Parts: sequence; C-alpha cells; structure tokens
Amino acid sequence: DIGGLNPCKDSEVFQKRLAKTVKKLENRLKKYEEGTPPQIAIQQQITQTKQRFTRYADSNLLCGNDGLPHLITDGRWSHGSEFLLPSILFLYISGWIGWVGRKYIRTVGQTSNPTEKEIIIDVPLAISIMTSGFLWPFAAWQEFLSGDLIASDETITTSP
Amino acid sequence: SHTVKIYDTCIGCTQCVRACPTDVLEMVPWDGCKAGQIASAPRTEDCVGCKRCETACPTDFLSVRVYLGGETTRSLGLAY
Amino acid sequence: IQKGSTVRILRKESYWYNESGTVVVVDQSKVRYPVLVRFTKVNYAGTNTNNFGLNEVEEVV
Amino acid sequence: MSLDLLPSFFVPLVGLVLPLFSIIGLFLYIEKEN
Amino acid sequence: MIYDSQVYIALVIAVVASVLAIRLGATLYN
Amino acid sequence: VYKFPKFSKALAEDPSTRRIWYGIATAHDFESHDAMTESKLYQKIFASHFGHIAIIFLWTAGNLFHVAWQGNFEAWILNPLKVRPIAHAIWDPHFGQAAYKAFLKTSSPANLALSGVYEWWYTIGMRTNNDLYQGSFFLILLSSLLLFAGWLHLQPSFRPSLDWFKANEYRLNHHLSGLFGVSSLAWTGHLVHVAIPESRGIHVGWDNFLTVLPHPEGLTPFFSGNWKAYAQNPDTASHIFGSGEGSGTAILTFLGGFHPQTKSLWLTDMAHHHLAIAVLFIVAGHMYRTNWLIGHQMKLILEAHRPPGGRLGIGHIGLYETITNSLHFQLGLALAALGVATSLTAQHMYALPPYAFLASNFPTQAALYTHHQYIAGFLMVGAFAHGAIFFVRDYDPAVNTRNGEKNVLARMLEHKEAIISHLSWVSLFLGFHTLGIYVHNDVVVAFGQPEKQILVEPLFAEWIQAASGKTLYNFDLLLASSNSPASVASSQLWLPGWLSAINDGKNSLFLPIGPGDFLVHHAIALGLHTTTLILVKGALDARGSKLMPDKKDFGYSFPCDGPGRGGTCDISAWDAFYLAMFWMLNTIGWVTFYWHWKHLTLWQGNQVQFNESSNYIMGWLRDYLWLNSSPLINGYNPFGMNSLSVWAWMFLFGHLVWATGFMFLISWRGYWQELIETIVWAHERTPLANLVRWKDKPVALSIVQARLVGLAHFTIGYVLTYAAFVIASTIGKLG
Amino acid sequence: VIFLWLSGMHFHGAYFSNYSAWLTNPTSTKPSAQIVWPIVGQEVLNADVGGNFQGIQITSGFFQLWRAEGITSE
Amino acid sequence: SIVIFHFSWKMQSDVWGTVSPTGAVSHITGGNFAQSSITINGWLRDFLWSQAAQVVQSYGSSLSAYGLIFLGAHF
Amino acid sequence: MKDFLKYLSTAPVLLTAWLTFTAGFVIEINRFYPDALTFPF
Ligand code: CLA
Ligand code: CLA
Ligand code: CLA
Ligand code: CLA
Ligand code: CLA
Ligand SMILES: CC1=C(/C=C/C(C)=C/C=C/C(C)=C/C=C/C=C(C)/C=C/C=C(C)/C=C/C2=C(C)CCCC2(C)C)C(C)(C)CCC1
Ligand code: SF4
Repeated sequence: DIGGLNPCKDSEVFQKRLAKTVKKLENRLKKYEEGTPPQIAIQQQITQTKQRFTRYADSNLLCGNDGLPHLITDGRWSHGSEFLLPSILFLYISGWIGWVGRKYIRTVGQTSNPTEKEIIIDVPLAISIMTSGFLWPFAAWQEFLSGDLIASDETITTSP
Repeated sequence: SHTVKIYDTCIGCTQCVRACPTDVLEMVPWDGCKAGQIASAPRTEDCVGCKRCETACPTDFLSVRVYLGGETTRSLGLAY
Repeated sequence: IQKGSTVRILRKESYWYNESGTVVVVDQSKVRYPVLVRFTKVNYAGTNTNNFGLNEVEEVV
Repeated sequence: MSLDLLPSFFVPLVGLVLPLFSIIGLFLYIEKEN
Repeated sequence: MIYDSQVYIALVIAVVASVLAIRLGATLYN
Repeated sequence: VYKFPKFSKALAEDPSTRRIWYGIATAHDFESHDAMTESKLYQKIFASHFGHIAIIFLWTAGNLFHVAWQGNFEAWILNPLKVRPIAHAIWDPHFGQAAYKAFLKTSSPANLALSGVYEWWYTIGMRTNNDLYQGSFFLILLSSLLLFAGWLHLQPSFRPSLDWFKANEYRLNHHLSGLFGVSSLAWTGHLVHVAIPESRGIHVGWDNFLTVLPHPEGLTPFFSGNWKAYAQNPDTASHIFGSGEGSGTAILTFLGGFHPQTKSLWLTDMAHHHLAIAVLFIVAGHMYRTNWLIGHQMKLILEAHRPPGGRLGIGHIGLYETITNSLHFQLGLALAALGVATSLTAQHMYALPPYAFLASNFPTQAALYTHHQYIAGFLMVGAFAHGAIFFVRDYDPAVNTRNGEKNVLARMLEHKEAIISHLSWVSLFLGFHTLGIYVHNDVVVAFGQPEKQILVEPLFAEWIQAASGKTLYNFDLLLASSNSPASVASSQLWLPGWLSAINDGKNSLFLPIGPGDFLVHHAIALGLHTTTLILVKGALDARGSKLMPDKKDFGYSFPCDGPGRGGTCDISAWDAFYLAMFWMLNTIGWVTFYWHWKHLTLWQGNQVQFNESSNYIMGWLRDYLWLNSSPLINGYNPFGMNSLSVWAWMFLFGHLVWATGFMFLISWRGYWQELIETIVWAHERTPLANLVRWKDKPVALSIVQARLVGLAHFTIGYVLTYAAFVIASTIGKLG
Repeated sequence: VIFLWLSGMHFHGAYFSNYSAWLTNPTSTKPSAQIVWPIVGQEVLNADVGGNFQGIQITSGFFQLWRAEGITSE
Repeated sequence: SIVIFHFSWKMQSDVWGTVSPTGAVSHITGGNFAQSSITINGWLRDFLWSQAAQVVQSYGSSLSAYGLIFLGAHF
Repeated sequence: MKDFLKYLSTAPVLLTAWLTFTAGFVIEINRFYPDALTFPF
C-alpha cells in the first residue's frame, strides 16, 4: 500500500516472528516444573506476546519486509492513531505544563521575594495554577489577543 | 607588556589597586566622582595579565580594562 | 528624576540595558555619573546597583 | 643505473638528509638576533 | 615502462620548477 | 630569539618559546603583520594564490608520474574489473621479509590506489604510461608558469593596485565567462576529440588530431544548424568501452542513466553537458559593466533591492562597500560555496558514477565519498569562522546603516537572539527526539520484543524518489506514471535511460530507504543544526554579548576575559569555531557511517541487515563497527600479517593521536607551567648539563595554542582512524 | 545508611533469592537475589539462574559469605 | 582500568577454565595472554574486541541490560 | 508542623514527589494497557 508496505495481518514474516518468539518462550518454559511461579510468569509472557501481536495485526498497521509495524506519519487521517492523535495528546499535555509554569512564574514574580518562591514553592498557589491549565489553548488565545503574552522592548539586548 | 586602561566610570573605590599582585595600579586625585580619586596604570611594564584588577571592579561594565599584548619575562611571570 | 523614580537604562554596555531600575540618589555635585540606580536582577559580578549619567537614564511614565 | 635503483637512492636522501639540513637552517634562522 | 631519459628530463624540469619556487619564496620575503 | 617573526615585532621580543609557536600560527594572518598596508596585503595574497595553484599542479603531476612509473595502468586497461590499481611503489628499510612479501605487487612492494585516478584518466581517454608522463610534464610546465607569474606580480612595475583588485565587474565577467564557460568549452573539445573516439577504439593523440574528424560530417551540421546530426547513431547497448565493437558516431546525446558495460555516465552525455554549461556561462559572463557602456553596476543592483512594504530594513544598500573592502566576507562566501559544491560532488559521484568501472571499485568509492564529505565539513566550518572574523575586524555598522535604519546585514545583529534561540530550539528538538526514538528501539529490541519498535517510513523522501521515476513505493506520482505530463514530455529524450537506471537494484542511484534512513537523516539534521548553532552564535556574538559587551576590542581570537563575572572560559569567537569543529567531525562521522554501512550492506547483499539493525544504536555498534572491524584488526597478529597491516597500524595511530588530543583538551595550562618550572630548575641545578642552556625560556603552551593543538590531535586522529577503518573494512570484507 | 544497605541485602537474600537452592547445589546454581517486576517487557532480565528460580545473577558473593557464616536457612 | 584489564585477561587466559578428568587444563580464552598482550593491537583485538562479543550479542537475552548499560555508559 | 510542611514545599522534595507520582501513573498505565504502539482509538 502506502510506500510499498503491506498490512501486518497479511504479512507472513510477522507471523514468523510471532511463532519464533512463542517457540523460544515455550522452550524456556520446558525447563521449569509444574505450576511453579516461573512457569506462571513464562505463560503470562506467552499470553502477552500473543495479545500484542494480535492487536498489532488488527490495528491498520503497515509492515515492511522485516515484519515490523511501520508508522505512516505523512499526515493522512487513515493512519491517524499512529502519530496525529498522540501528537495532539502531547501538545495538550506539554502546553498544560508550560502554561502552568509560566503562570506560576508571572504570579510569584509580583511578590516581595520572587526568588524565594521558586526554591520553596507556594503549594497552595501552585495547585491553584496547575489545575487551571486545562484551558491553556483558550487562555493562550485570550492573552495573545490582549497583548499580555509577548514583551516588546523592555527585553535586554547585547551591545551589537 | 599588556595594556591597562582606566575609564571615567571609575568611582574610586580602590578595590582594583589593592588587588593588583604586581603594583601596577595606583590611586590618583580626580574630580569626576564623589571620592575625588581615580585609578591609574603607570607601571604596566609589571602588569602580568591576571585580571584580578577587574574582578574587584564594582562598576557596571568595569572601569579598569586589561588588554593582553606582547609578552615579556615580567608579564609571563617567569621566575627563571 | 529623583530618589525613588523609575528609569530605563540607555547605556548599551550595561547588564540592565533596556531594563527598568529604581533611582537611589541623584548627586547634585559636578560628578560625571550622578544617578545611582538599584535593580532587582544582579549582574554577572553579583552587584545590583550602578551609577549612571543623566543622558543614560530615561524616566518611565 | 636502472630505474628501480631510484627509490633506494632518493628515499634515504629525501627522508633523512632533507630533515637534517632543513632543521639546521630553521634552527639557525629562528635563533638569529638583530 | 618509461625510459631513463624520460625520468631524467622530468627530474631536470622539476629542478627548474624548484628554482622558480625559491625565487617566489624569497620574493614573498623572509 | 629575534628575527624569526619578521612580520611581528611584538612576538620577536618574546623571550620564551611562545614566540616560535606563535610565529608559525600567525604567518598567514597578513592583516595583523607589522608595517602593513592594503596594497601589500592584496599583492601578497595574489602571489600566495599563484604559489598555491603551482603546488596543486605539482601534486597532480606527481600523481600522474607515479602512476606512469610504478603503477599498473596499462595492465589495468585490459582488465579493469580484476586488476587492482597501484598508486606508487614502496621502499621502506624497516620492512621485514614478511612485509615485503605481503605488500609485493608485480615487481616491488606498492600501495593500491584508492583515489580513483585510474578510472578518471581512463575515462578521459588515457591508454598508455606515456600519456600519463606527458600529463606530468605539462603540469610541471604549468607549475613553472604559475611560479613565474607569482614572482612577476611582486615586481615593482607589475604589482596590481587596489582598484584592479577591487574591480568586481571585470573579475566577475572574466571569471564566469572565461574561466567557467571557456574551460567547459575546451573540456567539451577534449571530451569529444580525444575521449569519444578513445572509448570507441580510435586513438586521437597529439599527432593525428588535426586530421581525425570527431564526427564524420565534421563541423558541417554545427554551422548548417543541423545540430541533430551530432546525436544520431549513439553508442549501442553492447558497446565495449575502449573498443570499436558496438560503438557509434554521435558526440552529443541525451541518453540518461549509465553505460551498460562500465555502469557510468555516457561520455556523449557529459560532452553535451559541458557544452551546455559552457554556452550558459559564456552568456552569463556578459552581465556586468565594463569599458563598453553596457552591463550592470552591482552597486546599483544592491542599492535598488529594498522591498517596498519594508521588511529587510533599507535593503542591500551598504553591502557593496562592505563586501568589496572585506577579504573575510568574500573568503567566507567562497568557502561556503565550495563546501556546498564538494558536498554535491560527494553526493553525486556515488549515485551517478561518472567514470568507467568506478562503480565496482568499492574501496575507492568509500574513500572518495568520505574524503569529499570531510573536506565539505572543513570548508563549511571555515566559511562560518571567516564570517565571524569579518564581524570582528571588518564589519562597520556605519556603512550598513542609513539614518538609523539598518540594512539587510546589520539587521542580523538585531534579532540575533531570536536566531540563536530558534537554532537552539531546533537542535534540542531534534536531539531529544532522535535520541528518544533510538533509545526506545534499543530498549525494546534488547528486551526481545522488536515488534514494539518505533519505525517511521520516510514517506516524504520516498515521495521524491517516486517523482523521479522509482516504481518501488507504489506512489504513481510523476515519473512513476506513464500518463503524467512530466513523463510524456521526456519519453523520447532521456526517460528510457533514466528509468532503466533508477529502477535497478545494483545501482546506488536513489538507494531504497526505510525507517533506518529516516532516523539517521534526522540525526544528520540534528548535527547540521547544532554545528550551525555554534558557528552562527560565535559569528553574531563575535562583536560582543552581555558577558563581554566589548568583545570586538579583544579581536577574533583571545584566551578569555578572566575568572571575573562568574568565569569567561571559551568566550571568544575563535572558541566557537573550536567547539564547532567537534560537532562538524561528529556530523561528518554520522554521515560517513551511514553511507558506508548502507553501501557495505548493498555490496555484500545483506541489505536486510541494515534495514533491521539500523533502527537502534546497538545495531550500529554491533553490525557496522564491531562486525567490519575484524578484518582490519587482523592486519597483523601473533601469527602473521597481511597487506592490511598498515591500516591496523594507522588505526592504532589514530586512536593514540585522538587520546593525545584528549590530553591537550582536558588538562589546561597552569598545571603545565609549574611542571615546566620544576624541569627548568632540574636542568639549571644539574652538573654536566649546566653547560647547555636554552636561548628561549621554556614555557607552557598558551590557552588558545593548547586548544588548537588539542583540536588538531583530535581531528587528525579522527580522520586517520576512520580512513583506516573504512578502507580496511571494505577491502577485507568485499575481497 | 550502611546498616540499612546491609539489612536490604539480607532481606533480599531472605525473600527474593534462591539461596536455599544454591546451598544444595553450589557448583551448578548461579546466585540470584533480585527478581525483576514484569513491566514494559523487562521480565527478560529474570535469568535462568537455576534452582527453579528466575532473577538477576548476583556477583557480590553474598551467598558464599552467608555459607561461610553458617547461615543455612532464609 | 589498566589494572582491572590486566587482571581480567590474565585470569581468563592463564588461571580460570576447566580441568579434564585426565588432568588437562583448558582455559577460558586459551593462553593468548602470553603472546598477544604484548602489543596494543593485541589488547584491542584479542581482549577488547574478542571479549566484547558477549556484550554486543546480549540483546534479546537475559543479559540485555548489560548491553543497554554498555551503550548508556558510552553515552 | 508549620516548618515541616514548608520543608516539604521545597524544590527537591516537591520535584521528587511529582516525578515519583508521574513515573507511577505512567508505569501503571503501561501495566494495565501494555504494548500500546498506537493510539487506542
Ligand atoms: C516550565 C516553564 C517553562 C516554559 C514555559 C518554557 C518555555 C520555553 N523554553 Mg524553557 N526551560 C525551562 C522551563 C520552561 N521553558 C526550564 C526549567 C529549563 C531548564 C532545563 C529550560 C531550558 C530551556 C532551554 C535550554 C531552551 C528553552 C527554550 C524554550 C522555548 C521553546 C520551548 C522549548 O524548547 O522548551 C524547552 C524545554 C525544556 C528544555 C525542558 C523544560 C524542563 C521542564 C519540563 C520545565 C520545568 C517545569 C516546571 C518545574 C513546572 C513548575 C510549575 C509549577 C510550580 C506550577 C520556550 C519559550 C528554548 C528556546 O529558547 O527556544 C526559543 C531553549 O533553547 N528552555
Ligand atoms: C607533490 C608531488 C609528489 C609527491 C607527494 C611525491 C611523493 C613521493 N615521491 Mg615523487 N616525484 C614527483 C612528485 C611527487 N612525489 C615528481 C613530479 C617527480 C618527477 C621528477 C617525482 C619523482 C620521484 C622519484 C624519481 C622518486 C620519487 C619518490 C617518491 C616517494 C618518496 C619521496 C622521495 O624520494 O621524493 C623524491 C622526489 C623527487 C626527487 C622529485 C621532486 C618531487 C616534486 C617535484 C616536489 C614537490 C614539492 C611539493 C609540492 C612541496 C614541497 C614541500 C617542501 C618545501 C618541504 C614519495 C611517495 C621515490 C620513490 O618512488 O620511492 C619509492 C623516488 O625514487 N619521486
Ligand atoms: C624517510 C625516513 C627514514 C628512513 C629512510 C630511515 C632509514 C632507516 N632507519 Mg629509521 N627512523 C625514521 C625515519 C627514517 N629511517 C624515523 C622518523 C624514526 C623514528 C620514528 C626512525 C627510527 C628508527 C629506528 C629505531 C631504527 C631505524 C633504522 C633504520 C635503518 C633500517 C635498518 C637497516 O637495515 O639498516 C641497518 C643500518 C645500517 C647498516 C647502518 C645505517 C647507519 C646510517 C643510517 C647510515 C648513514 C650514512 C651516512 C651518509 C653517513 C654520513 C657520513 C659519516 C660517516 C660522517 C635505515 C637506515 C634502524 C637502524 O639501522 O638503526 C641505526 C633502527 O634501529 N630507524
Ligand atoms: C578569462 C580570464 C581569466 C581567467 C581564466 C582567470 C582565472 C583565474 N583567476 Mg583571474 N582575473 C581576471 C581574468 C581571468 N582570471 C581579471 C580580468 C581580473 C581582474 C579584474 C582577475 C583577477 C584575479 C584575482 C585578484 C585573482 C584571480 C585568480 C584566478 C584563478 C582562480 C584560482 C583557480 O585556479 O581557480 C580554478 C577554478 C576553476 C578551474 C573552476 C572552478 C569550478 C567550480 C568550483 C565549480 C562550480 C560548478 C557549479 C556552479 C557548482 C554548483 C552547483 C550548481 C547546481 C549551483 C584562476 C586561474 C585568483 C588566483 O588564484 O590568482 C592566482 C586571484 O587571487 N584573478
Ligand atoms: C582557502 C581557504 C582559507 C584561507 C585562505 C584561510 C586564510 C586564513 N585563515 Mg582560515 N580556515 C579555513 C580556510 C581558509 N583560511 C578553514 C577551512 C577553516 C576551518 C578549519 C579555517 C579556520 C580558521 C581559524 C579558526 C582562523 C583562521 C585564520 C586565518 C588567517 C590566518 C591563517 C593563519 O595564521 O594560518 C596559520 C596556520 C597554521 C597554524 C597551520 C595549521 C596546520 C594544521 C594544524 C594542519 C597541519 C597538520 C598536518 C595535517 C599534519 C598531518 C599529521 C600526520 C601524522 C598525518 C588567514 C586569513 C586565523 C585568523 O586570525 O584569521 C584572521 C584564525 O584564527 N582560519
Ligand atoms: C557567518 C557569515 C557569513 C557566512 C555565512 C554562511 C557560511 C552561510 C552559509 C550558507 C549556506 C550554506 C546556504 C545554503 C543555501 C542553500 C540553498 C539556498 C539551496 C537551495 C536549493 C534549492 C532552491 C533547490 C531547489 C530545487 C529542488 C529542491 C528540486 C530540484 C530542482 C530545484 C533547483 C528547483 C558571511 C561570510 C557570508 C558574512 C558574515 C556572516
Ligand atoms: S593584571 Fe590586572 S591585576 Fe594583574 S597587574 Fe595588571 S592590572 Fe593589576
């Protein structure tokens, strides 16, 4: 399909990889005894390996000639769960972190001892700001509009 | 020998003179600051370039500046 | 400018260039740099104050 | 004198004699006075 | 296979290029 | 203790050994010499250029002579795929009998030639050891010409003035038209006249060239306008190079792709290429104004280029006087262009091999690519260093400013913080995520579950490959489609040759790529961005910063500003070059590692080894380095030795020089001055040695000198060890 | 701190080790006193140290020291 | 580092190993220390390159953590 | 317990607690839904 890849559900090398891993795990399982915790752990390993391979097969995942899932990150929504949705999730979380950090910096920057409140965090104010970051996309595009997001010329510059 | 220049931002706090390890700087009368004194560099032939003088300078970007130049047995700190 | 006034540093070779400081005292004598300004941010040498000329400081409204 | 004797004539010549004379000249030059 | 005459005259011409090199070297001064 | 640094009285008065060290390292900085004028500067640079070109020509003549005398060029002509080219003979008295026997080739111990000169000279039509001797003779004559010119232009009546040196329009017209176009025209003349018949078995030498027609019709179609006649009857697909079997009569053709036998570009293709380039450059060489009232005045062109809305300030008004009066701006521009050009040479001479039987010479392919990429990195770092030098010592803010507003160059110092911050952001972004994906693959594969690897298909780059005709990724885009206008347009000119070459598994033309290629390309991008960040930061911050707002008053290269203000180690612009050299070496190492591993897997046939193991770091460490280092380290063992013994010795030598660089970089001065003082006391207080005393007081190397020496050791060891590894691994793995 | 470290070592020998199995077969069982939780596929680190045990092989020689001390039980 | 390298190679090459029932001593490496530890190339090849095989081939096995720590320590 | 709570509000203790909590919920997500190469949706 895309880039010459093929779905992993029809990739023979993918099933060969699964079979080889299961065979190695079973051979390891053979050298232990009865329902002893080592055998239980190896059986859990086998079950998890089978579940992971089955989930990857039924996941709209494209496999190359090596039988490994390749990620299609050109931007198409068909393979949108590989990069685009995790990209949105990370952008949300990281914007949350950056927004709460910036808000805390600007909030304790207007107190008597701004530097003290950076090594000794005001946990009440920190908790107040941190749970308010869920609106960071909206807060950012409400502070940029008001001109409160960017400094203009009070920023310092070197000699040249 | 290195070159040492004094600039009128001098506040005459004498910290440069009392930090020179080779007696290069001295305090001379002046009328450009409250202390009425300014640093001078009349013995730059003994300047070693250690820059202790400008480590003790409190003015914003220094009032004593050391420009390293030609080397001499005195400026290289050679006891041999 | 006077004691307690807020000024912007116009000296380019300054750790507080384009920044705002608080005037501690403006000397009335014939010194070259009478304006003494105190800043909240220490420079690279650790000091937080410096003497500036009358044309190197601009009062903030 | 064949052409195959040229390496044995030249390699010692260059790689030993030229360093010696070059060192002599360079040392004399850099140790001069005025 | 090149002859002795071919190598010899190439060596002689190389010498001439060497005398031209020191003349340029000395003209670029001490 | 005097008279050695004739150009510097300040150094000549130094009583220490520092005078000798600094005399070497400041000999070519003519602008800093005592009693210095601009006219003398340009004249000395001109003479030095002449001497340099003479050196280059002498080096080429030496290569030609040594191939003609001690090589096996004539034997290699008759069997280019089995006979290994010989560079020159070996006479080393330290050889044992075993070393003599192992290095013995034909009549004397000799070195295989990895420069690819055999294929290059064979392609351009050389078939005899007397053709090489003629070339060596002619090149020594040219070297003599250049040395005579260099001497002449220092004579009183022949020394050019500043106006002649700064005559931009004349030099551009002549350089472009004459140099580029006319040299391409002469090269097309040689290509056709000599090379084309020599590839077809007809000898065209310096005797029968006024009587052997390069084309049967003989200049009639050119004047008649029937230029298609020179393309009729090209070389067939069964043509044996250097022989008349299956040859043709055409001299200028479009064929595309490679020769079916030599697996290299068609000679008629390259002749046509050089003819087109010659015409284009000769035309473009008439642009600028000279004594005949027509042309361009580049000052006016630069001044008139200000966007009307206004986003580049006042435009390029002050750039003409800025560039003309600065030799470091021009040097930086030339070095950047040369670096890009040699990167292009490296990237195209492996994908599109231009010389006969060079594709099957794997060691020379690897050596050429590595050599040109390292030269490219050096040239780029030099361009940025000279830009920084221009900022320090040649940049004038007044010239680049008109009534407060700043021109296009002066505005680069206004948003310098923005530029540096965004370079830092890109570098951190790429490094964080490339290392994250690589370490994720490392951990996931190590835990025995390679299916959980993050493998991103390089769809953007595969899209480009499909656009050029590669039907491997099922894109059907531009030239992978037979119905697209891009394909119908050239279906009769060069697609059949181009498609037959791009869609071939044995070529290096557009090598198939996978997730490993994606990750390594991102690593390369990170290296480029970080090297650019260091160099741009050093260039822009050269004139000053917050830690040193008067850095321009201390020059381009100074040790520091002292321990005050928190510490100012490596604060000069020279130190930025010094730090960026490590990153350039690392980036070129990544590029060359990627190229060499990809091509080793391609040549050996186990391309699946790269496609699987290149996604994680341990894959690289185990399957490239550890795997291919086995032939190299066994160049000599307690049992014997091979012709690869010299490469193992060079491997160890490079490691040793690298670690001596580590000495000079980690341990700084001050620790070496006191030790030297102890040694001085020991010498002064011992009998039978008091009779001998130094003239220059022995002192430790200066901080900047120590940084330079450590960098030189680091770089020399790096280059030597990698050259030894790549060459020995290719030779010992691929027969 | 040192006493806490020693207490941790002895606790791992008592609870997460094959010391009893190693006592009966010192020459064929590899000493292991740290088992690894089964997360993110890291359970491969639990090696076949012998004695019906899975874990990381121990190179600190605590098993031999405990045997020299006469410790025969966990 | 040199001391521990000397110890490791010398022990593996000339002390440690197995003893056959008839009394024949076979070592881990095979006595290569005596003749190949006298050159830097010998140390590079017969010790570093040779005994680093287990570290680089540890991926997928229970010693994979050692390969990961090898790479991380290089980093 | 007025200065002890202020000590717990210091940068190292707060960073250690936050990173321990963060690693904790990451590890537990990866335990309950292991081997997640793509988005679950
Ligand atoms: C939490 C506040 C915060 C915010 C909003 C930013 C924002 C930014 N940083 Mg930054 N930075 C921060 C903290 C922060 N940083 C810290 C703590 C460090 C020290 C490691 C850095 C080091 C740093 C460098 C070296 C660079 C940036 C850059 C940047 C810019 C591009 C984004 C980037 O590259 O991220 C960079 C982010 C990191 C390197 C990781 C940050 C480390 C953690 C995740 C942040 C700290 C969280 C904090 C403890 C939360 C406490 C708040 C709570 C008490 C309420 C952007 C302006 C780049 C730039 O200039 O581009 C324009 C750049 O080159 N930053
Ligand atoms: C720059 C080009 C160059 C280089 C690197 C070499 C390199 C070498 N030559 Mg050589 N050679 C060259 C050009 C060159 N040749 C030319 C043009 C000729 C024709 C005259 C010869 C003729 C020649 C002979 C006859 C022999 C060598 C030999 C050798 C080897 C031992 C060195 C020696 O004895 O030199 C001796 C070299 C000469 C007598 C000729 C002079 C070399 C050129 C003209 C000078 C180039 C100078 C260079 C540009 C910069 C000089 C730097 C200096 C100021 C320090 C060595 C591999 C020997 C060999 O093969 O041993 C196995 C040997 O017997 N060469
Ligand atoms: C191009 C460079 C070059 C060349 C051509 C040589 C050549 C030689 N080296 Mg040498 N070497 C060099 C660089 C070079 N070296 C460097 C840079 C190093 C340091 C890394 C060494 C370190 C080195 C060592 C440690 C040794 C050599 C030895 C030798 C000799 C080989 C052994 C042999 O069979 O001779 C046998 C030698 C003889 C039969 C006698 C030769 C004595 C000299 C060289 C003859 C010179 C004649 C001269 C014109 C006399 C002038 C007149 C005088 C009577 C007043 C040979 C003369 C070996 C040797 O012979 O030691 C002396 C040896 O042990 N070299
Ligand atoms: C037709 C007349 C002519 C010719 C042939 C030359 C030739 C030359 N001049 Mg020159 N000059 C001329 C007229 C001419 N000049 C005039 C009229 C003036 C006065 C205004 C000058 C003033 C002058 C100065 C002041 C200097 C020279 C120098 C040089 C030399 C440059 C070094 C060299 O060998 O480059 C050889 C280069 C080539 C053979 C071609 C390079 C090929 C490039 C790298 C490939 C590019 C291809 C492509 C664009 C790559 C990019 C890919 C693309 C997709 C973008 C060269 C021999 C310099 C020198 O060394 O002096 C001795 C020097 O300092 N000249
Ligand atoms: C055609 C290109 C070109 C030209 C004309 C120049 C010209 C100049 N450069 Mg420049 N440069 C270049 C390329 C170029 N460079 C490149 C590519 C780089 C990046 C590496 C640099 C980096 C650079 C720096 C950082 C500096 C210069 C400086 C200078 C100026 C003085 C040079 C000097 O004193 O030399 C001195 C020459 C030496 C010290 C000799 C060094 C020789 C090296 C160490 C190699 C020798 C070892 C050799 C390989 C031995 C082999 C070992 C063996 C065992 C294998 C001069 C205007 C200096 C300056 O002040 O400019 C104003 C300066 O600070 N350049
Ligand atoms: C510091 C400085 C300097 C330097 C700088 C530098 C060094 C730079 C570099 C630069 C560079 C190095 C750049 C590069 C560039 C490149 C480019 C710009 C490219 C382009 C390309 C293109 C555009 C292409 C296109 C295309 C495609 C893609 C496809 C095919 C076809 C075509 C052609 C269409 C100087 C001295 C000047 C001055 C001072 C400052
Ligand atoms: S360097 Fe600075 S301190 Fe040392 S002598 Fe000269 S002036 Fe006084």
